[PDB]
Amino acid sequence: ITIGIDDAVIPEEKKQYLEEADRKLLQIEQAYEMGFLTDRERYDQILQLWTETTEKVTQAVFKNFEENYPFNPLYVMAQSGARGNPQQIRQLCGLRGLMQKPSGETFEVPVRSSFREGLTVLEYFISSHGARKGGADTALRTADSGYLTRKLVDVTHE
Amino acid sequence: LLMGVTKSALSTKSWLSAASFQNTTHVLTEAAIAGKKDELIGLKENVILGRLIPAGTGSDFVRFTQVVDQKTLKAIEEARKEA
Amino acid sequence: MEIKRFGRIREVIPLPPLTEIQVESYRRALQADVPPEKRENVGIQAAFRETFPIEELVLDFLEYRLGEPPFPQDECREKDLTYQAPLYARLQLIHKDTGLIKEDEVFLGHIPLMTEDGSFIINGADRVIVSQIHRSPGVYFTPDPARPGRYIASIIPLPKRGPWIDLEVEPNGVVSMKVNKRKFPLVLLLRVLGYDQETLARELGAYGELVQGLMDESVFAMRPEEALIRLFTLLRPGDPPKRDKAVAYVYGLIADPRRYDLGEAGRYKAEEKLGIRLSGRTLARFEDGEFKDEVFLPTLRYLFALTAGVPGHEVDDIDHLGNRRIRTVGELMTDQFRVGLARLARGVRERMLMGSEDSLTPAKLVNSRPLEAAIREFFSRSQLSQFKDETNPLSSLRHKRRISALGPGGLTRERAGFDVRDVHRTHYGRICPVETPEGANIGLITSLAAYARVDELGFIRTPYRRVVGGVVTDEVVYMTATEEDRYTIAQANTPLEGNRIAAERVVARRKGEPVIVSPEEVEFMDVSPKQVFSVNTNLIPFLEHDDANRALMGSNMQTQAVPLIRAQAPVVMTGLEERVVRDSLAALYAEEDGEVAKVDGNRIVVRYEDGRLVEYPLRRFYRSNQGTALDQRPRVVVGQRVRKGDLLADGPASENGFLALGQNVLVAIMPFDGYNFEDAIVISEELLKRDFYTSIHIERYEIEARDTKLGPERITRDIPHLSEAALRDLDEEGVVRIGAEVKPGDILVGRTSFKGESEPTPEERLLRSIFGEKARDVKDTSLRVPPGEGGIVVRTVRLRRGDPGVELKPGVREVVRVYVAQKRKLQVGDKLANRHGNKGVVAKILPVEDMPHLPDGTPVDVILNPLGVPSRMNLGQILETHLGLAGYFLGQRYISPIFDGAKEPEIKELLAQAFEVYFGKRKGEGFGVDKREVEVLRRAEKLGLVTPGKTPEEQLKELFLQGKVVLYDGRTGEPIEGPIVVGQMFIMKLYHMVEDKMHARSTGPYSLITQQPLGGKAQFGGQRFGEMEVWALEAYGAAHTLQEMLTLKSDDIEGRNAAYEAIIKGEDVPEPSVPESFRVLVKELQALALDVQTLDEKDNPVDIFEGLASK
Amino acid sequence: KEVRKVRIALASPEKIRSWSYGEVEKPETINYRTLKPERDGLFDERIFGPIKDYECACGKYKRQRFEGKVCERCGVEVTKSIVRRYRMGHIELATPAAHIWFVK
Amino acid sequence: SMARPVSIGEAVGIVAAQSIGEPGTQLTQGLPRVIELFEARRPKAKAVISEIDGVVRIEETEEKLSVFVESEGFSKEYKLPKEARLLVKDGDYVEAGQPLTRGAIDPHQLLEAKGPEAVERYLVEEIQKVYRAQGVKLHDKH
Amino acid sequence: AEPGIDKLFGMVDSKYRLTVVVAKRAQQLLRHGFKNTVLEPEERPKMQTLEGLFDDPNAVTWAMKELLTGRLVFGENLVPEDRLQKEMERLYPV
Amino acid sequence: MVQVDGGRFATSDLNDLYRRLINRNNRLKKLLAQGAPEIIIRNEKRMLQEAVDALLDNGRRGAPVTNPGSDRPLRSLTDILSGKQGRFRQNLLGKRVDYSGRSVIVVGPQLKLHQCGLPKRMALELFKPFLLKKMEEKGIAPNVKAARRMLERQRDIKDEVWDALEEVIHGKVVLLNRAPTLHRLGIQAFQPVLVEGQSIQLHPLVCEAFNADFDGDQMAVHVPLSSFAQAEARIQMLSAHNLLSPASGEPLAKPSRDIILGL
RNA sequence: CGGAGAGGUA
DNA sequence: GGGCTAGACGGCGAATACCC
DNA sequence: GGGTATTCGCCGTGTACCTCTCCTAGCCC
Ligand SMILES: [Mg+2]
Ligand SMILES: [Zn+2]
Repeated sequence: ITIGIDDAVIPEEKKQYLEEADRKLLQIEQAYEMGFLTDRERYDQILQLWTETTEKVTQAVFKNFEENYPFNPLYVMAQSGARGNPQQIRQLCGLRGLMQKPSGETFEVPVRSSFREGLTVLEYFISSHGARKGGADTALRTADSGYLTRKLVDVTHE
Repeated sequence: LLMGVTKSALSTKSWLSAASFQNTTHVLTEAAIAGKKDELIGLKENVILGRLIPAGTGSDFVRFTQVVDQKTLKAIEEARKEA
Repeated sequence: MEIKRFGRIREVIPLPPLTEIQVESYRRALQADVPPEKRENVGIQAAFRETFPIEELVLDFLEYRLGEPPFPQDECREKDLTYQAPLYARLQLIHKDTGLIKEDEVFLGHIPLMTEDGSFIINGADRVIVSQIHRSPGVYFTPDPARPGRYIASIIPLPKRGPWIDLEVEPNGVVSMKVNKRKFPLVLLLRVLGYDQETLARELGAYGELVQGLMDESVFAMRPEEALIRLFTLLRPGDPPKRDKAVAYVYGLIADPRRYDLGEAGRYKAEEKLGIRLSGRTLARFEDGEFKDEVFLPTLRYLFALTAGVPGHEVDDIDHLGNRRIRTVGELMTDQFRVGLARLARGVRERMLMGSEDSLTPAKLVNSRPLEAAIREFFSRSQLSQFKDETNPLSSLRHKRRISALGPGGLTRERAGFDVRDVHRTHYGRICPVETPEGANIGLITSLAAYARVDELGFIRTPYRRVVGGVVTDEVVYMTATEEDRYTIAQANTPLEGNRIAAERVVARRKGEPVIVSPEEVEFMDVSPKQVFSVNTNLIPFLEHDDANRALMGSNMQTQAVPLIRAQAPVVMTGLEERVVRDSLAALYAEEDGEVAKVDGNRIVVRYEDGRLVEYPLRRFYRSNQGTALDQRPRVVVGQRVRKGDLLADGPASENGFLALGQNVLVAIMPFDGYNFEDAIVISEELLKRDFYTSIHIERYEIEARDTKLGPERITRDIPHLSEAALRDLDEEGVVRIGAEVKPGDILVGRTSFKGESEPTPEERLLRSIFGEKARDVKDTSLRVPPGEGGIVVRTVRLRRGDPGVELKPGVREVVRVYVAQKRKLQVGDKLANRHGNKGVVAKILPVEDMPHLPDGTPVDVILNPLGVPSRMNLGQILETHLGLAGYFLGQRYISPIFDGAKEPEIKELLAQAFEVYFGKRKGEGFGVDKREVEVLRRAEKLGLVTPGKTPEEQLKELFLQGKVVLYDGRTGEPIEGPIVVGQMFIMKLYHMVEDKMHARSTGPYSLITQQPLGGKAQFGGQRFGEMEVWALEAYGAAHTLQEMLTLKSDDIEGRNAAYEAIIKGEDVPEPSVPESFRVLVKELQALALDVQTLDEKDNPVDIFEGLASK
Repeated sequence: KEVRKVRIALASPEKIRSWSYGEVEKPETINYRTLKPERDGLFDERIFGPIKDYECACGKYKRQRFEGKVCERCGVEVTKSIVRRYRMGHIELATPAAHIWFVK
Repeated sequence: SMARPVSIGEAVGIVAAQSIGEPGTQLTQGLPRVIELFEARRPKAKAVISEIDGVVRIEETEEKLSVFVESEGFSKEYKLPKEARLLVKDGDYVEAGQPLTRGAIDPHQLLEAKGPEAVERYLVEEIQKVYRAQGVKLHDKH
Repeated sequence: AEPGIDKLFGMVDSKYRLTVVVAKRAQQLLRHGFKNTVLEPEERPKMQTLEGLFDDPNAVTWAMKELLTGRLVFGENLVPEDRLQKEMERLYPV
Repeated sequence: MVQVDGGRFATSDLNDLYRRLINRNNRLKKLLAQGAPEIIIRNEKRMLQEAVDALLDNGRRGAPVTNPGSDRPLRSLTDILSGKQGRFRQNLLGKRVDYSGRSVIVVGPQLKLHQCGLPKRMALELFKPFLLKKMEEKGIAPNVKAARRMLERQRDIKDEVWDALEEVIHGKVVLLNRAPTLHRLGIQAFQPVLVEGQSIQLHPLVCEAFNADFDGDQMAVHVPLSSFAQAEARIQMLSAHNLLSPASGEPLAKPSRDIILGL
């Protein structure tokens, strides 16, 4: 068992899905500028389209692994339950997905690159938001969990 | 009546547990006025006093078990029959 | 070896001096060298002009100067002094009535000086002042949280320089002003400031519906004097509303330029936001006995305009980096100096009434005590003055660039929520989004960017290249965030032909929002990706393939590397290693062209072109603050010709000017018999055989001799009841000789102290009678080596009483210090890590013959677990490993900058080149493919890694181009059933070593009050059995174990004594008793007039004190 | 016996005066020079007990043969020094004062 | 821990408290919901529950909304915000303590309406829902 | 795991009763210097040191093995404590 | 009132509070002895009341009384009783213990499920009294005092004492703990095996229960003394007898990354 | 061998 | 020179605030 | 007089370990 940079296999369907998503986004923009749907509906449909593209590319990644590389190390590590979940495998092989602003709103453009292909400085700075958010979340959750545990212990100690 | 875990813990009858928990001054004043008597029922009180907690091997259900072999038991039985 | 470098982005500017943030700030603050006649109104001069002149005889200030340091730096480090300079001030006292002029230069204490690197020496220790981030003063407008359509107008002066003024539009219509938790209608103060009903009506009339809430006839009736009286009654209830008190209070609250000080940055922010011109740094002025407005009317206008929805009025984000500023060491020192000077001024005012009112000389008036007290307080006890972290030069270089949001006038750990911890959109290019402490301090502590510099006002600026038309110019502009939000900024990696943008559509930013833009709308462009990250993060190659959560740990762990005696620069560098070593000032560089005249392990003598013969002494085997050994090594030879800027001496953890914190090792990625389980690491013994990862550490012990009322303590070779073997290594003066090896228990310094008068117990009287030995009047207080330590003694420092030049603490005759060194090899328990965040402890050290080896016979050194990659998502290490394999087989090093580096096809080409060398060599010596290689090739073609039909050589090449080679098992000899990734990785040895952490205790000291065992490894204490451990033991239902943990191994005194005796006698332990802490609790409760009574089952009292407390 | 209950109740001035072995009347704590305890201070040896086991302050009785005895010279009882951890003092206020716990 | 009848004398309260508290650090509503549930705090956006049985009758003003629970002898009126989502269609019989609006139920009102057993069951289920959503297996016993 | 821990848990109604029985038997064995055992010389617990096989000094192991044999009788209120101690010290002096 | 090793005095704030109270009480007695006007006696009695309040509970009312030249409020009796640093939660529900140790952990794949690798030095320090007894039994030392004076120094240790130590720990167990202890399986009983080095060798399968990884974690060792504690540990707390989690009932000691991968 | 402040590890 | 003296956030319960 | 409604003061917010520094100031005999 080993891990090489070529063990993260990029499927061919990713390019077709991205081109389809680009033409769909162009159609959405053209339909918006004609006054058919407002800004809220445009934002919502963009998010919907990108989520559908993400799930599609995940399915494609896993079908490719299952069909052409049944013994690929990442696929084996995911299937056997030893390490990793489908989302991290997608982030390695597929596309990074959508990142959200610090206020909670989701960015309009997604991170179309993967760690296997390498990001750009802008996308990295974008994902740093969610990274710091999760870190602070854990750091502030630990103390509340401890306090709850102590309260419960002291209420049912007898 | 329904009350949260905090109030339910603070309103207990044993004043040592409530004193060690939270709001020490309030519980201590109320207990001192009421002249309360802690019966050492829970585990925290017995831990504070450094006694044997009433759980596990300290439980009153098994704490008094005796062990004796056949020979000594037979000898004691003979000694009691001749008494 | 050859150095190959990739990348196409050409940077137009080099990095600024990495430590300018401290050095330039302090140099501006002091103004030491500039002639006094031309000093600007900043820093010390500003504080002097602010405090002086004090009326009450009128004392006036003219100028100041700084003397010479009494002792050089190393001397202060030696004798625990503060490296400081004396500050003199030429003051003249003028008698207002007659005209007496008494001018003289008074000594006002000392000021600590900054070293050449940017750190201070306080009491012999190296210290660093950390810059602090906070909210910029000025005027802000925020949305009202509860009432939606309303706004809050805040006016905030400098910290501790005035109160926070709040303005709100109440629901009933009246405008309420809040100061110091006191709310009142703003109309009263508006009347006080000289405003009339007609004036407000004509000014604010554009927005009617709020003017009616502003109109109040009751206050318009009374003159500003009665309004001021009523206002003072509203602010200070209970105080007699005498007119002078009200005037003085309101003046000191608003119009006093000494008590209320809006910032220069604050005044600039106000002029920019409100679009007005401020004559001074106060809200209002006390002129002609009345008050005159400066700020309140325009900000009220702006608020009433905004609340109505006029275009052009926007709320302000309190996290926008145009609203937050940085205080450098200069500003903090100036603030503390101003506080001390104000105390000195009020003291002088006190002395101007007592004493002889005629015979007064400024030497008699001023007392230097408060200024020295304040400055020493700041430099010693302040929350920002931190112990320097100098494990390696990079560590101190990072510490000098750290930015904290805590400290005086800052957030606390409890009041820090999610908002202050987040990454705002304006940190791009100013604050590193990656590097931050992990844990509770996350997000509160950060690091400056690479190209970021701090201007005179305190805002962080970043450079951008100007883009006019479609051509990218070369002149850079340093911009702040407020100015940055007005343009469209392209990215750094856009395609370029010459100076023209070659791409039809570029990726740009507008107010932090990413967008696609046509070239003609591009106004600015980035300089380089380096400007987005800090200095630590800029050293991690292939960063574009690593998750942020792991690059964080990598950046943090690079700081904790230990300087090895055989350090090596990495095989894959980012091109920033030389600048870090040059700016850390660890190394020694040639000043000008010339020739080396003398080179020795102690000093280097250089002859320059000028003819002057310069001599640089090399700091050799010096102990850092953390215990590591810093030393310089000469890298030239006699007769060598050197130019300007060439390397002369190699600093600690550096290899020919390149930063070298670790070593390059041949690592293979595979699981190995469970020894890699969960981040563990297997290493070869070859690393220990050739002295890899060997580091030197220095421990320092200190003992004092002091005067005791029973007689003075003495240091002497004569100690009672010691065999000569224990005194073999001591000299005549009781100190160990330099070079003697010391082990746990041995004596470092012999010291005798007069025996305290005590009656010998009749048992001891019997022993003394039967043995016939007299007890000595002195007893052994010698310093001994603590358990687990030891090594070689290298230096002994001795400072007595009555010896010239040194001073000690009162009561101490002499003090002796001993330095002990030891070479720490790698062993089971030490911590290793690479730059991409992979860390782990060494779990097994195998012999050389058991390690997997390449077919040509070379064995790998380290074995990593592949199961760490997929969940951590740090693929940078795999690419670094491929490139390291290519380099190891080609014999060269590579430089791949961040986000513009070696892509995959170039690595494939390099790997093909390396495979040629690796295979054609074996082919020439008369060897084909091995049988085991053929079997592995078959098994690999069954896996789809190679193409079927090709010859074994072509399949081996196809495997090599993916970074995989065939390995053999050192134990069995058969090959691994599949190809395995192998390559060179750069691994550093961290500072947390098992030798410093292992600890055990059977019995030892106990505390006085609670009679429980002490804590910490230093005092030979025991571990803490916390509350949760008690919960666990209860859940197991183990009652006797818990009872023993609470009494026998604890503060039950007679219980534990009887337990020890019974154990050494062979019986079972006795039954415990009530702990001593419960008795302490009972007595404490009795101290509060509360009777606590223990009772039996029949409610009768039970004495737990055994009549000791019963009369 | 065996501890089975723990009762807590208010303490009358009578029980307080019964707990104490003497009144503290001088704010001094210890002689700064000799390091001996000040007379009638917060650390007095006649009130709270001896410092060294089985030894009076003036040095008249220094053995376990004398226990419970009170030295006439120094006024100290000769017992184990551990009693310095248990015995309590009392201050006699000139005017009554309200316990803050039962007020605020 | 042994898959057999529990032994007399086991400390069950501590085990229950630990089994509930240990997986807390994995809950990304979540932990605040669990906390407000264990403290029986009145929720902020609380639903409305029918105190009495009867048939539902909606009355909708263009600016106001109301629900009428109509029995044979009794009638009860509840005023609701305009945007409050409804979980009952007109002409339906609802039990006492049945939620009308979407949201969290105030435990004290449920106790006054439906009695203790309903509150205990509701609390158990609502606390279990969070650990279920977070993929944490935990017995209802604790 | 311990030898025959399953049969040990089968013998009692509560694991804590088994723990108490084992502890008390071990204390008895320690007090009476192992010469009051119920085991046979061939099944005594053995310990392998550098010299050879010897008697295991751990009393708890002896107690668990003895309980596994089945020649022990344990329960509540079998005999007053003082009478038990007197008869035990009389049969096996110290 | 402790004279620190440096010769300086460290005084509990109780001493300062008592000094202030006795000062004001003597002042009030002296004023009452002379019969001052009502205002002086009044403000003196007010100061006495405030001093008593500060002694019993400082900071409860008004500004907290502090030392001259400091802002730190003095520590009254109430502040000593309550709080996380107070007497209850610090010295009563949790204590420091003897016969304990702490070190770094390292995976050992060769150990059984009920074993743990323990360094020789930590074992020699923890089991010191039993080692002295065993050394007195055999001919290694004449008495326990000579044995202690023999063991006090490291360069005086011969090899027979290692065989004696191996004889001592035969069958005994030690408790391993890792903070934070979230559930009852954070403390587990293991049989020690004397190994070289300075790190604690741990079994792989128990890593999930402790939630411990090998990126530098540390663990604490405790030793139960008497036969009762030894039985309680060997029967109920042994790691080989706790295979199912009390929370859900599903196994905890189950295969993991490398094992599952290989299988 | 008591308390504060700072940094760090898990 | 030493000794002496002077930029959260929630809940919880009582106290008004206020309205009928 | 009563039945809410607000608000104002108090208490509370993880465990374990390691390193270092620093613990009053002024005046007069
Ligand atoms: Mg870890
Ligand atoms: Zn005497």
